[PDB]
Amino acid sequence: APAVDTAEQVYISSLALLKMLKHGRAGVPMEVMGLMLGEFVDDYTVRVIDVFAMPQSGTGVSVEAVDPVFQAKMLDMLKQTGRPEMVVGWYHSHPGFGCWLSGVDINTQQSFEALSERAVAVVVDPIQSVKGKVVIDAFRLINANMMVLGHEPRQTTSNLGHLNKPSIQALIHGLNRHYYSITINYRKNELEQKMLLNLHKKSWMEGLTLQDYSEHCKHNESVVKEMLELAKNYNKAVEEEDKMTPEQLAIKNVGKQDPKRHLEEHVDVLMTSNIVQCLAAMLDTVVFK
Amino acid sequence: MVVVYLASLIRSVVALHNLINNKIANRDAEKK
Amino acid sequence: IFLDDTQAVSDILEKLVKEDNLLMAYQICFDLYESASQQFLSSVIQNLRTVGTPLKMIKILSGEMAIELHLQFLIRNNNTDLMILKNTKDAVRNSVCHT
Repeated sequence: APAVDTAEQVYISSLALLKMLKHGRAGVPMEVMGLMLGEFVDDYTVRVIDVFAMPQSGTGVSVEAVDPVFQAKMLDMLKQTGRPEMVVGWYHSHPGFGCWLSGVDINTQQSFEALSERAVAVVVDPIQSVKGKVVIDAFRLINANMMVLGHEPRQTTSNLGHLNKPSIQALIHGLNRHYYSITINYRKNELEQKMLLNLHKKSWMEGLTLQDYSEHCKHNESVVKEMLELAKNYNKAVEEEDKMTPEQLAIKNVGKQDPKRHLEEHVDVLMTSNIVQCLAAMLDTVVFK
Repeated sequence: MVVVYLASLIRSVVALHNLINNKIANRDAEKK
Repeated sequence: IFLDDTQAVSDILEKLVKEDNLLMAYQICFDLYESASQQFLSSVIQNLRTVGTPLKMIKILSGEMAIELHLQFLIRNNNTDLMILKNTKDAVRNSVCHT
């Protein structure tokens, strides 16, 4: 008798995530929105193949902005391209607080829920993401009807479970009025990883590319000058280091942290550039000749 | 290297001492 | 159980039955049940009937008899409580907790 109607953990592909990060980033401080297109298969996997933004909101994520007309217009085009996909849900950005929906935004969310139950709402914070998986949650709408049914525990079931974190006021308020939180996990294929990496032609070529001989000599001499400074501290540190922990001994008989370490880093950078250039130089001269 | 060795020498005294303490405890028991 | 040759097993029981050491034949079958794969124990049953090894071996290898044997330890020294079932209705929401 009962149905499913649960929020499944959302599989976001590599291109779709980048499109959401880019949409938001240009889009903020203004609240903006756009749609998510994908295919849902099984009762566990929704894959977000692609997204595009369906005209960006003004003040609030307004109920005016949700447009069946634009949604319809875009959808028939896709059919002609020979990629017919369905709206899996929709995403929006809030810079207000991490993982929070606005008051206007919950009403807007309801239009998508009526269309498909598997409509999801993704909050993107470009302000507070410097890993870009961080401060993104998938959410689901809480109506009066949803709370009476007990749809909210029903969502945690069928996946790994996920609650938000950013800000104290936004977590209590959001949880009660605005949403229930559910999980996003990521699948990106090996081809997606290969394109992600940015193989680049000059990037590898530099490794062989020979730097000036005078420049190595000059550098060798400069590097020695840093060690000289460290060398006064280093002569004093070495006299007594007859107990345990080198760092304590070194600070105690003068020389902040490790005078040995500083000295070593200084040679390593010079040695690294000189060593590779010599390896490269001998090789190129013989090969080209 | 030299620093870890000076410490290593100090560790040696405790580590030797443990094998002898056991000896002394075994003997106090057998002698009563 | 390591060899996993059904023909080897049938031969040990046959010799112990012919000697009229039925008990001995019997022990190997209960010992075998615990460790072995079920597929492997099934093949033995077909082979034993045919040699004319007694019917007794067949029941234990089936794995129907073994459940009942466990029951006396569990049933005698059985802990139960109603209280957890009730805790989940009253305290917390039911779906995640309920399973």
